[PDB]
Amino acid sequence: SHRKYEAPRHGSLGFLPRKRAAKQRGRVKSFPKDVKSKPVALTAFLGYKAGMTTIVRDLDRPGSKMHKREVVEAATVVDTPPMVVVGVVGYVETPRGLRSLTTVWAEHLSEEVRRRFYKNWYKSKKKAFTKYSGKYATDAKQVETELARIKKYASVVRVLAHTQIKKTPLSQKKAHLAEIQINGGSVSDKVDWA
Amino acid sequence: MKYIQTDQILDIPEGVTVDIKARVVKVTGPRGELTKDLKHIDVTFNKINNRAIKITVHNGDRKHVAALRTVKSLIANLITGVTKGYKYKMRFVYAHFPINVNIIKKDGQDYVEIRNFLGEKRVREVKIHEGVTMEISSTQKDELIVSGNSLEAVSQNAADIQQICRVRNKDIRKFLDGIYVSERGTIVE
Amino acid sequence: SSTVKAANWRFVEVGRVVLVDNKELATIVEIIDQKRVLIDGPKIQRQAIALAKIVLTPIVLPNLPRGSRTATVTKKWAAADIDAKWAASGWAKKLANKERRSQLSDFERFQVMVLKKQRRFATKKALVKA
Amino acid sequence: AESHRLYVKGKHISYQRSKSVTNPNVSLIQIEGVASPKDAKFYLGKRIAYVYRAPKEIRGSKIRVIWGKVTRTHGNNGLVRANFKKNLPPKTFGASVRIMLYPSNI
Amino acid sequence: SRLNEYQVIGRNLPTESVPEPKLFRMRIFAPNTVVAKSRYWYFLQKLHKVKKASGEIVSVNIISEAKPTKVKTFGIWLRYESRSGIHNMYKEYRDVTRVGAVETMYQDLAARHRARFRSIHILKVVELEKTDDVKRQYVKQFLTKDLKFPLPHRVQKSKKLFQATAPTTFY
Amino acid sequence: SSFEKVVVIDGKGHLLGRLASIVSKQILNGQKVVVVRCEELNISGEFFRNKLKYHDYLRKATRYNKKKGPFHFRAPSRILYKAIRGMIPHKTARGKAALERLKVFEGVPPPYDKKKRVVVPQALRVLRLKPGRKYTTVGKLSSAVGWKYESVVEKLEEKRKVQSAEYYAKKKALTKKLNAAKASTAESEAAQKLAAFGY
RNA sequence: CAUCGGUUUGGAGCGGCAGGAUAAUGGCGGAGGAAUGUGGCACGGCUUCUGCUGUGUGUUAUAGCCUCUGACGAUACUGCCA
RNA sequence: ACCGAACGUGAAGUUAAAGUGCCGGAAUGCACGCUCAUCAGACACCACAAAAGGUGUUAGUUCAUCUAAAUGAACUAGCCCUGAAAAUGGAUGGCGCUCA
RNA sequence: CGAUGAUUUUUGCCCUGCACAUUUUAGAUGGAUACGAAUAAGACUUUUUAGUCGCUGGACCAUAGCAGGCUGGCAACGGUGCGCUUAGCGGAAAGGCUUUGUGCGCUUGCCGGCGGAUAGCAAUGUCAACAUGCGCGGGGAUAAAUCCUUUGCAUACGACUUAG
Ligand SMILES: CN[C@@H]1[C@@H](O)[C@@H](O[C@@H]2[C@@H](O)[C@H](O[C@H]3O[C@H]([C@@H](C)O)[C@@H](O)[C@H](O)[C@H]3N)[C@@H](N)C[C@H]2N)OC[C@]1(C)O
Repeated sequence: SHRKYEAPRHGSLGFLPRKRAAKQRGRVKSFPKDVKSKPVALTAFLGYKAGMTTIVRDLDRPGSKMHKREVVEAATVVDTPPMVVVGVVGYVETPRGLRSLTTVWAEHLSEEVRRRFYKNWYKSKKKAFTKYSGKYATDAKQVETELARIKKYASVVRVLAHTQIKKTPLSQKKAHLAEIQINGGSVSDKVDWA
Repeated sequence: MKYIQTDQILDIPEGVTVDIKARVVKVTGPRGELTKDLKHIDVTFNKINNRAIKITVHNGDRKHVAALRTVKSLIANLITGVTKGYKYKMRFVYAHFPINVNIIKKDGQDYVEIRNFLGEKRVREVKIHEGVTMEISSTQKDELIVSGNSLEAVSQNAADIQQICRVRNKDIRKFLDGIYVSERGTIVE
Repeated sequence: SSTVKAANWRFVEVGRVVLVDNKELATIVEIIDQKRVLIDGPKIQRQAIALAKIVLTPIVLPNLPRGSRTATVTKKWAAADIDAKWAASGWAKKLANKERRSQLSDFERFQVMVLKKQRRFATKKALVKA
Repeated sequence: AESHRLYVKGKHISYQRSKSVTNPNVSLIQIEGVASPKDAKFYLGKRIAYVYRAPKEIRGSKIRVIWGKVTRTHGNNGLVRANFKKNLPPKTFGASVRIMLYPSNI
Repeated sequence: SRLNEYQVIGRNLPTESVPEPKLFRMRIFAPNTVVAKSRYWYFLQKLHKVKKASGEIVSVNIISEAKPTKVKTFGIWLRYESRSGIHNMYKEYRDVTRVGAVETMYQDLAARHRARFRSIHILKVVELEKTDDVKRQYVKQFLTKDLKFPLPHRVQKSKKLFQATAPTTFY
Repeated sequence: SSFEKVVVIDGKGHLLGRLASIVSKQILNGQKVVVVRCEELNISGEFFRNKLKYHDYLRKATRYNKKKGPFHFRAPSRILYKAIRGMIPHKTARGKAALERLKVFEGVPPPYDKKKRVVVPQALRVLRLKPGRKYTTVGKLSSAVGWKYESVVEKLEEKRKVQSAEYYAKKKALTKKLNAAKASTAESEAAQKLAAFGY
C-alpha cells in the first residue's frame, strides 16, 4: 500500500557512497575550461585552513533592507604561503580520455617536497631524484628534448607545485604536492611559463 | 504501383546556368549564386539543351514520385531567386502599444530588435540570417522588408520574426498584436 | 553552358545484348514487365527469363524490331557480327583468360613461374634504366 | 622452396548435433576454399590428421596425431563429416586439421 | 511449373433411362492429374446435382500453350472469398503462357488479399489480343512505343565473405 | 573464405546486426577478427527510433542495487560488442575464448592504420537496404546517449586520412613507374609465351 | 593397399526404348490480316533534316509482326531398361 | 495432458513434428508481392483484445463526367496508424532484423 | 589504464652478444597485400561533349635447388639476406614507416659438372613464435617497505594523517 502521507527523501542520493575519502588531500576533478586568448596563469592554489573569525561590512545591494548598512558575517582564514613550482606534465587527447605523456622536473627539489616520496624518511638514504639531477648537470639536453615533446604533442599542460609547509605552524614536515592546470596562451607558452 | 518513368522539365531562362553533379545543384545568375544539396533524394538529371533540364525518377512508387515535383520546384525557386530575388513584407499590428523595431549590430552580427510588444519590458532579438537583408520601409509606416536571394532563408527568417511575437494567456482573437507577413513576392517584379 | 553529369546506365531495351550464366550471349527481344524479358540468340533457346538472372552488356543490336522471331534475330545478329563485338571487349578477354588459366597443367604452371622470373629480371632492369 | 605443404587446411567446427544433444563420434570439418557439396565431394575418403603437441616425449617426440577420414558431405555450404579413430576432444573446436591428398584418385 | 492446364471430361454413369449421358468439359489449373479430377468433381457437384460415385472421368489431357515464346497480356476473371464476404474481380497479367499468368495471379491474390488457393475460383482466362482491351495501367505502361528503362543500383552477389575492394552498384 | 591470421574489417557502412552475426560465427570457428571505425557503423531505421530503443535499454537496471544492473556502454565499439556478445555462448569457456579473438575500435588506431581493411558485402548497408530507407549512424547515436569522444575521434581520423592520402600518392607514383617498365618489356619472348598461358 | 559379399549415399553421369495433340514450339513452304505503321510521302517546332523530332497516310517497300495451314526434324515432360 | 513418436545393448542409412542470420545442426538459398509504425511485426494449444475511426498505402466493385487529358461519387478488403492506462528492470527465449 | 622517482656491497640486481637445454601454446606451416569518398555513382582520355573500364581475390606479390648440398662458366651493374652506419617521419595503443653509405653472402636471368638409394609401398615422421633456466663474453647501478614507538587533521578493530 502507498505511504499514508508524503514526505521528501532523507539525504541526497548524489553523494554516495558515504565512505571515507581515498586521500586526505582533496583532488580537483575538473579545471576551468581553457581560453587561449587570456594571459598564462594558474587555476588553483593550495593552502591550510587556520580558523574562522567575524568581520563587519557595509552591504551594497539596492533594494535590500540592509542596503548601505553594517552587517556581521562569519569568515574563514586560509593560511597560504607561496607555492614552489617543481615540474610540468603534458596531457594528450585520446579516444579513451586524457593521457599523460611525460613529466619533467626541476633540477633541485627542497627537502620538504622530497620528504613526500618517503614513508620512513629518517631510515632512508634520501636517493629520490638524485640520478634525475644528473640529467641537468651534463648539458640539460635531455630535459629540453622532453619539454619539446610536451610542446609538440600536449593539449593540456599542468604544473607540479608544492606547499612550503614549514612556514606554517604545522608539525608535519612533508609538503603537499599537486598538479595545477595552466590556462591561457598556446601550449608552447604554457611550457615556457612552467 | 511503381510507375516505369516519371519526368519533369526545368526551364532555365536566358541569363542563368545550372551545374548539377552528384545531386548538388549550383545555380548562377545575375544576382549571385545559390547551391542546394539533393543527396537525400534518388533522382537523375539530363540536359535537354541550354534552356531545359529533364528530372527523372525510374520505377518509383507514389511517395518517391511525389518527391520529383518537389525537386523541380526547389530548383526553380533557386533560379527565380538568383534572377528576380525574393522579398517578403511584414506589417506591425497593434491596438495600443506601438511596436519598436530596429536593426542593430551586436558583435558584428545583424539582429532584429523588437521593443514594447504589448507593453512588455522584455526585448526580443531575432538573428538576421546570412544572405538576408532587413529594412524598415520609408514609404509605408510600420513595415519591415525582408529581402534576399534564397526564398527558404527569407521566408524562415520572416517566420522567426512572426513567431517571436506571439501573445500569451490572452484571447488571440481579441489581442491580434503582432508582426505578420503581408506580401510575398520578388524584388524585381 | 549548363553541364549536368548524366548517368551512364545500361538500358533494358530491344536489341540489348546480355550474358546468360556467364557463358552465352543473347539479345532482348521484348519486355514483359519490370522484372522479365524475352531473350533469343543464335546459341541459346528463345525463352522468357528474369532480368536478375542475366547480365546486361554495353553492346546493342541496332534496329531490332520488337518481337522479332528467331530467324530475324539470327539474320540481324550475323549481319551485325555481335560475336566479334563481344570478343573484342575487355570483359570477354578477361573471361577467356580465366578460362585459359583454369586449363593449365602442373607443368604449364611451372613454366609460367619460370617465364615470369625472366620477365621480372628484364622488367627490373628497365625499371632502373628509366 | 619455402612452402612444403602437401595437405589441405581444415578446421574442426563441431560435432554432429541437434539443438541440445551432441554426437562426439562424428565431427564437422571445414575444408579451406570449399563452398559447395560438389567441391566437397572431391575430398570424400581422404584421410585427416589432427596434429598436436604434448608435454611428454614418446620415441623422443612431443608430436602426436589423431587419424580420421572424410565420410560424407554436411549441409549445403561444403562442410564435411569426418570419423576419427578417437573422437576429437571438444577443446579443439576451432583448431586446425590436415586433410591429406591420399588415398588419391587423381 | 507449379501448375498445368488440363481438360477434364466426365459424364454420369449410364443407366436405363439415359443410355448416353451428356459429356461435360472443364479447363482446370492443377499441380497434377489427381488434383485436376478432384477440382472437376468439386465444380460439377456445385454446378449440377451430381456426385463422384454416380459419375466417371472420361479423359484428362494437358492443354499446352499455343505460342510459348510469344509475349501476351492476359485478363483473368476471378471469384474469391475474403475474411468478410465473397467478391468478383478482374486482373491483368503479362506472360508467355496461360499457366504462368495463373501462377502469378495466385501469388498476387495471396500477397494483396491473403487469398489462399482454396478461396479462389478461376472464372475465365483470356488472351487480350488488342491493346485497347488492356484496362489496367499497371500492365498498360509496358505497351508503349520504344519502351526502355535502366536498372539502377545493381547489387552483385559475392561468393566470399570478405571483399578486398569497395562496393559498387553501377549498371 | 580462406583462413587468415587476422581479418581486419572496416566498420564503415556495415549494418550492426548482420555484421555481428557474421563476426560471431567467424570468431567461434577460430578466426581472429578486428573491427575498426565502429562509429561509422549503421543501424536501419531512423535516428529517433534507435535513440528511443537505446533509452528503453537504459531503463533496465537492478532495482535493489544499480551497481549490479546491466551496464549500458555508450561507445560505438561497445554497442557492436554488445550485439556480438548476444550472439556468443559467452558464459562458457569456449565462448570466452571466442570473444578473446575479437577486437573493436573507434577510429583506426595503430597498428591497423597501415594494414589492409576488408568489407563484408552480406552486411553492407548500401548493398542491403532498399534505396529509400532511413538509417542511423552509430557514432551519432553514441554521442546522443553519453559517448564523449566524437570530436577527438573525428580530429584523429582527419589526421590519419591526410597521412594515408600521402601514402597513396607515393604508391600510385611507384605503380605508374612499374607499369611503364612492364610496358617497355612487352612483346618479348617471355611476354608472348606468358600470354599463351593466359598470363 | 587389392578384391569380394551385405547395407547405403552420390555424379553436370552416359546410352537405348515408349507415350503425349504419335508434345506444343521453332525452322522451312503456302494463304490471310492488322498496328505500339518500317520504307515512302505530306505537314510542322526545333536540329546549319549533325540517332532532329513530332503528327498523319497506308499494309513491305530500305524493318518486321500476328493468324491459319503443309510436309519433314527435334526438344521438354513422364515412364521403362533382368 | 499439445505435435511427432512410445523405449532391450549397439553400427550405418532415412525421416516425423519442428526448423535452417548468430546463440544452434541446417540457406544471410531461389521467387512474386505487401508493409515503415515518435507503443511495427514475427508460428497451432498459448500465455488475449472490441465497438468504432484514418485523404497512410495497395488491389478490387459499381456508377458518372470528358477533344462537341483524364476526372467525379459510392463502396469492398489487405498491410499500416488511432481506439490500447499499473504498479522492482525485462522479455517474438535472447541478440538483433526493415527489397527482413 | 598512464606518467614519474628510487630500486639492496648482496655476490644479490639491471642491460646486452652468443651457445646449450626445459616448460608453455583456444591451435604457424609462403605473405594480415594500408587512400578517401560516392553508390540515382566513381575513374581515365580528349574535353566537359563523347569514348572506354569494372560485371569479383580462380587477383597481387612470392614461388625451381640435400627443408634446398658442393663446384664451374656466360650475360648483366640489376634483384635479394644479414650486419655496422646515415637522415627524416610517426604519440590514438607512436614501438613502426622510410632513408644514406658500407662489409660478408645468395641469385633460378642463361648454360654446365658432381651428390641423394635401404626411411624399404604410407605412418606429423619431428624444421614455429613466445617464455624460462643454465654455461661463457661484455658492460652498469649500489634501495626501500612493514612491525615497533609517536600523533589526532583519523579511528570499533584493521585502516588513515603525522614524527622518529
Ligand atoms: C488482422 N487482424 C488483426 C490482428 O492481426 C491484430 O491486429 C494488430 C493490432 O491489434 C495492432 O494494433 C494494436 O495493438 C498495438 C500493440 C499493443 O500491439 C497498439 O500499439 C495499437 O495502438 C493497437 N491498435 C497492430 N499494430 C498490428 C495488428 N496486426 O488484432 C486483431 C485484428 C485487428 O483483427
